[PDB]
Amino acid sequence: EVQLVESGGGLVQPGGSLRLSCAASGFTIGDFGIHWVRQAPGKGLEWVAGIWPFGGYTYYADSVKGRFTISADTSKNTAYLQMNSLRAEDTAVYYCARFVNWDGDYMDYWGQGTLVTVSSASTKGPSVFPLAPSSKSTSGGTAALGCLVKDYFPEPVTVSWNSGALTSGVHTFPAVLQSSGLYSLSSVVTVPSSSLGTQTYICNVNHKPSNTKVDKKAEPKSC
Amino acid sequence: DIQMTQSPSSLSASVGDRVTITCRASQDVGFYVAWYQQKPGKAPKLLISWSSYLYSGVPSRFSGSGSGTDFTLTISSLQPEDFATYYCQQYYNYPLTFGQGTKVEIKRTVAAPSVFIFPPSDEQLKSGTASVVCLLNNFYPREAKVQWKVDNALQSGNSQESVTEQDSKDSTYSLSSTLTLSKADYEKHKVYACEVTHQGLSSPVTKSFNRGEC
Amino acid sequence: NLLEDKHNGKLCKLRGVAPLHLGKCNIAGWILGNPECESLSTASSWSYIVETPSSDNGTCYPGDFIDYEELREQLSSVSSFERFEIFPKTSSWPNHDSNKGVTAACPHAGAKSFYKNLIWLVKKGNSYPKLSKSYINDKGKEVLVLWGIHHPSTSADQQSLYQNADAYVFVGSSRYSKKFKPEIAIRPKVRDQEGRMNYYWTLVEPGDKITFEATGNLVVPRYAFAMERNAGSGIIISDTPVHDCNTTCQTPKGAINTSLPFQNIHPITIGKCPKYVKSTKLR
Repeated sequence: EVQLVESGGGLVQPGGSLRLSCAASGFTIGDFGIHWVRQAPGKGLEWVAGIWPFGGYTYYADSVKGRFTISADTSKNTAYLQMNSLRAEDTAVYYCARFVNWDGDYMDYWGQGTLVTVSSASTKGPSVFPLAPSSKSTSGGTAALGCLVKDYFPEPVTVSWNSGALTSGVHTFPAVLQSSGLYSLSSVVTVPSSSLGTQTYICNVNHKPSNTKVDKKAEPKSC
Repeated sequence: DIQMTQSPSSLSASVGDRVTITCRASQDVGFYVAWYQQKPGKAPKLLISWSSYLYSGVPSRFSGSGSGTDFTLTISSLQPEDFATYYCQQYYNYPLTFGQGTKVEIKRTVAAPSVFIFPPSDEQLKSGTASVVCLLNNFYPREAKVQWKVDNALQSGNSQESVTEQDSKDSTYSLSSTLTLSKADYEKHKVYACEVTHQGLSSPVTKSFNRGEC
Repeated sequence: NLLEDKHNGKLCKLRGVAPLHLGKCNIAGWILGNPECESLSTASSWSYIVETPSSDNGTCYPGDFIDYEELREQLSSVSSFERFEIFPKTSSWPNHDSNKGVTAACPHAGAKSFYKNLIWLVKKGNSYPKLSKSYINDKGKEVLVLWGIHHPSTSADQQSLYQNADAYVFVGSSRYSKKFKPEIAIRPKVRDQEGRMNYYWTLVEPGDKITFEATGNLVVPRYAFAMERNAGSGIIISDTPVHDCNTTCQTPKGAINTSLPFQNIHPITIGKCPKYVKSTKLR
């Protein structure tokens, strides 16, 4: 199994510093080489960093010269992007990808991504309330119920319903920003009346940038 | 150095159809081009190596061509799973350049929303705040217009929508519109309606609710 | 005395620039670096090339040279041309084996050997992982690059050499693009070889990149050639010697000290040569 699991990203103060590792299950490291491609949301992919270990060489993109540096532990299968003097343009999804021709190759495998966020400051959790259903049953007042995960910072929240037990019908929405500059998204999951008060429903709302862990319950009406 | 102009920037086309995505390099590269499909969020995946050669996945309909300055990725019989975004990469020289992407949207048979409207409950009225959510579920096309009305007074410039990413299974969007008033404003009106002007509704369909437990 | 039916019986120069003489070797032998031609790798610039009609040391391992006559022509008229180590044996195949590969087919004195200018990559232990080396034409002239694809006879042969049956090779540049599939199949021995190996070659524009990618069967370049084309020449097939002399026409039979209009000697000719027909007398 080929693997590029990337770890250690998050929130940080501008003009700051975070190391970001790309480790490898399955295969070695030196004969290959790794590229860091990031993705500021909505633009499309941009290459920032590259390393050939066996060669010993590294090369960088115009836009991150002198700030970021690529290292790699032969002993640990891993490569590291040290990110100095971060900015709002560097707030992004960073991907390491596997590569062979140091003269210019393509990307066999990528990891999955790490999220790096860098502006102002905040290390805040989310409040979780219910979005109360209404009327009766399917086709004529259907049961569509949910959790509003309002006010937190930064992304992401792993809004998994009952350990992802019913991950069919779910719509954990794209977050949006209010006047305060705090991400808010709704969560919803559709179900008829045979799984109404007849069923139990928690949303395991998992904001990890300040590991708040709310298991709030959206049940039938309380009267 | 080099830049990879794409065309179109996004594309609508029904299942079975020939999608075509062209890419114009800024320097005469040669066959040093790759194509990437990336299903939003998750990490991108390689379609074509070396300009034409299908990568060893299960991509049978995807097929490269081109040379010199212009390269083309075709999709002969489109699917509910090809909704994603597509980039041409070069590796002729560094800095390694991609295009901006092409967002291929699937068309399908029109379906109406399961509309809902939702009050707050617990700690949300404990905050000097109130947020009412107006849910749509598995409609097509995207172009909707959820519109809030408090009593019969029409709203403006305070709610905010979120349209989910299209489904790879049937090609529908679920939407939610979150209306936010202060609790100094919440209880001062009794009725909150949310209407849904939609392409697949022969006339509008409003759901409302009057603040009522007691 | 104003016509010509005579030849000097020699092979003189042209623009005071002597022929490249290949001896018992043919062009392919000479470029691929056949061991039996080792005495003519240092050939520095020339007018026209001379094969002999019995120049049998060429492609000592069997199989096809692809576009041989195209490469023949390309090399005939050539000014200043120079061999260099394109993909050094030192640094270019780190994780493939760089010396295990020689053959009984290509021997220099009773010893298994192989072509100078190429190098036959075999697996290193248990795996032939993808190579993908590339060369940038940082020379300001047509770099001639040759390589081989090897075609073993058995499916077991493949594992033995290159491990992976899902084997390909790719060659790529701003002017060339081909994937090679190894066609593995039993054959009549040729030089005790059931296997075969095809030789291909391409020219690389100055500035241009050329890249080799392979999971197996690649016979990678080691030595390539920076060359400047000349024109108005070909290859002549003679047995008569070369000499230290000047001329402005050459033929397989001999040279022509000519100011005059036609000839009876040989139809294929080189440079400022009369047309072939029959021309002896003018009273």
